[PDB]
Amino acid sequence: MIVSDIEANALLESVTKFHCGVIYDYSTAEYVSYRPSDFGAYLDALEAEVARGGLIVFHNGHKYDVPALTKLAKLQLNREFHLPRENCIDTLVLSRLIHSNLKDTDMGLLRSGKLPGALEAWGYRLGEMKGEYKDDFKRMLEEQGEEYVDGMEWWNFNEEMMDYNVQDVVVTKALLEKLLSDKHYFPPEIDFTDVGYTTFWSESLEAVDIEHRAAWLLAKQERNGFPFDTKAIEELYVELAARRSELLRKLTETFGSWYQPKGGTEMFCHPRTGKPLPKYPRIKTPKVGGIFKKPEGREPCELDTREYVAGAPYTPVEHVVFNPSSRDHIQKKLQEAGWVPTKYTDKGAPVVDDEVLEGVRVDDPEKQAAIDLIKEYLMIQKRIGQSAEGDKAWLRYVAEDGKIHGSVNPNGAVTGRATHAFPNLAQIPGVRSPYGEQCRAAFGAEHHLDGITGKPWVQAGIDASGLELRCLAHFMARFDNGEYAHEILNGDIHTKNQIAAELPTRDNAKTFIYGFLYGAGDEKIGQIVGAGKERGKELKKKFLENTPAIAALRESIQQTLVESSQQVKWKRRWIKGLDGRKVHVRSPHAALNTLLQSAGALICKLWIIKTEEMLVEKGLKHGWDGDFAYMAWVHDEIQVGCRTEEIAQVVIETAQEAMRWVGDHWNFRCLLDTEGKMGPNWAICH
Amino acid sequence: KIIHLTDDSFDTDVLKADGAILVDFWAEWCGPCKMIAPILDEIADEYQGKLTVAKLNIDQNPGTAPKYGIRGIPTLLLFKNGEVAATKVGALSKGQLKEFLDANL
DNA sequence: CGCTGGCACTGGCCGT
DNA sequence: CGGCCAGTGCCAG
Ligand SMILES: Nc1ccn([C@H]2CC[C@@H](COP(=O)(O)OP(=O)(O)OP(=O)(O)O)O2)c(=O)n1
Ligand SMILES: [Mg+2]
Ligand SMILES: [Mg+2]
Ligand SMILES: [Mg+2]
Repeated sequence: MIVSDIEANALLESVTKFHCGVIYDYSTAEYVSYRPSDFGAYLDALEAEVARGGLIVFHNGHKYDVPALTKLAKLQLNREFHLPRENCIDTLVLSRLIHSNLKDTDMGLLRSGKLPGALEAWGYRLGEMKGEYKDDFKRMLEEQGEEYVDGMEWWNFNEEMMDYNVQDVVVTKALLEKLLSDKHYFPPEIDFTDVGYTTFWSESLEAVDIEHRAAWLLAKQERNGFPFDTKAIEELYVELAARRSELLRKLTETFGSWYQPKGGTEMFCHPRTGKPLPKYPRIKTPKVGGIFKKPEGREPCELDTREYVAGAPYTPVEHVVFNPSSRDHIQKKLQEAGWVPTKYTDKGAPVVDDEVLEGVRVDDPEKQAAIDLIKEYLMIQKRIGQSAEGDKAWLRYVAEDGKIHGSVNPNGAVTGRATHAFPNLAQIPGVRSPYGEQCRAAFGAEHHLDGITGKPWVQAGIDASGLELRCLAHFMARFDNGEYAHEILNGDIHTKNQIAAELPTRDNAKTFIYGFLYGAGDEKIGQIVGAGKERGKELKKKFLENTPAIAALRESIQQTLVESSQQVKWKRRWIKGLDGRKVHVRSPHAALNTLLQSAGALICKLWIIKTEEMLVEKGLKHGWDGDFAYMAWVHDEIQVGCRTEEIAQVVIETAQEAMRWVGDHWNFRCLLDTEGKMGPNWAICH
Repeated sequence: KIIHLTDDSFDTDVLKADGAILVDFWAEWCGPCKMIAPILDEIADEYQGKLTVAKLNIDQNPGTAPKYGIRGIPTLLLFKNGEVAATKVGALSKGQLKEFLDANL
């Protein structure tokens, strides 16, 4: 086993130079540094460990170091270098598994101060090394007079870069041993720093193997990116911008401008009594100024063109134009129109969401009509922000290869689900929401032309059917002997619930069923179905009666975690996952959700892994220079680009086979299924 | 004696006034504005003959102030044939206002 | 008590 | 001004 880390001249997308690397070998117990001219030797050392059936530990190597080395080896040495998946370990992947209840800075991409809770120390250090190194560099320069440019700290190799490289490895080694010391994941009887790769994976908890496989697959997905139709979105942006402008014009006609005090320093005090009046706007008594300018002995002093007069106080003000995006502005104008706010926030502000707006009623028919323009305006902004103007807008993220390479934290959610960001490809507007079709169609395999034939690719969308309800059926099978598990596969469960619950859309039945299943109150249930708390109660009891094993499952969970409870006294604060890991429970009332969401997340995770493996053993190659390419994984759905329709048909069938395999793999008590769709883009494939 | 202006009567009551017009841009929530209010009530009485005192509440009449770059209140604009002859911002005292009016009239 | 997530906007606050 | 940072809401699964 060896522990390594490299320093290169840029992020993966454009790295062209290997600066240095460090290797700590457990069999010699020594550190070895490789500088720029030692690159070939460094790669030799890594491959040697692979030939010994050994292991290579990197911190975030799955997403960076490993792919970077393959790329750099080709560019600089014109060498083929491909460390095998089974030979690599990632302490970041391990940390995220073992310390799943904690956040992390994603290697410095997120500010540490914005994250809730605590952060594991060694990982925090590793995450701050780049910024920390930049500080040293900048200081040393301004210490030498020279100026600091853009981000020159990474342009060339130097001895301070070398030292940081060494510290990263010592810290990574420490992190590794801290994680390996976790008896729950690694049996005490085995020294995992002294075993071959096969022993490492087969002797450690199943979750360790699954997490590394998921991270390796997902890093590949990021590199693939999602073919994106830049042109169509730029055109969408024009359309949205035009509509925004017109709504602004109409709204600013209806709701005119006004003045507000601003920039006042002094306190206004009663001139008579002289007592401070903190409720009055702050004022500003000038010191310079008078009617005339200083002298002129019997010859009219020149008038002071000055706008002020020392002594005479005034209230500084700013002119403000109605901003439809300001909840404050909307609040002000509507109450001024006779609106009586009913519900406020835990801070004294009147709620101004879509529910209230839809219910606001004012006498003036024009303003009454402006409320609909405001609803539209806010929605338009949501679309513009996400597609074009936001900091993480799709248009700011399109790469030169015409794809968006969204990032994925394979195990970012406490339950075992992944998180997505930069931009979040797991929150693209649904095809049935305003502008959804255009948004969704812009992401698609059709937008990628084959590198050889120039023909567009095809898309295969596969989504697990009624995932969490089947997870429920599984866990309550010990209470109802598989009754629900059997009933659930009698026609589509969500469509069936929709009808019985007499709901408008199939999607509405899903939001309802899961809201109900996971503790929504009588009122919240009502809101979801567009009714009152009375209707909420009806559905609650109506569905609980149908399957009383739900209460039984809920009770057993509680009896397993709690012994008494504000504030809670825990018997054990974690659920054992399907693959053996500890799933931290945050609250007794969300426990059932923790159990079901985790099960569904681990099933889907093993599913995408098994699907790709089955495709590979069938002869398909993963990549744009091959047969298929993962473009996105959104909880229980994968979108996959395919070179041909026939390959898409095979991916869809293979995804189903793999799902059934996962179900059998963990002796699930409910049969697991998937639904696949072939098409040119995401609007058609989901 | 004081003229209570509106956005729609501002042009003819002030800009076509043909005479000296002192306009007071104010607001009900301004401390200084409440202070000078009583001073204006008297300045109107006294200067009746060579000057007209008018007030414009910027909340009820939001369209006029912006055209004069109002940055603070109370704002006192002395108009002369549709053109600002002098401007002073602040709760001047009785005497001070008089000094201002005599110096520009 | 729906829960798990990311992220855009406004508006208060502070330092090149 | 541009980072920070609470408040608020909405997008998706
Ligand atoms: N409002 C929602 C929607 C979904 N989910 C969770 C539970 C199911 C999982 C995946 O979502 P869907 O695929 O939308 O649900 P499904 O039950 O798999 O429905 P379908 O059969 O249509 O895919 O996400 C949730 O907690 N709350
Ligand atoms: Mg590194
Ligand atoms: Mg599904
Ligand atoms: Mg889904």
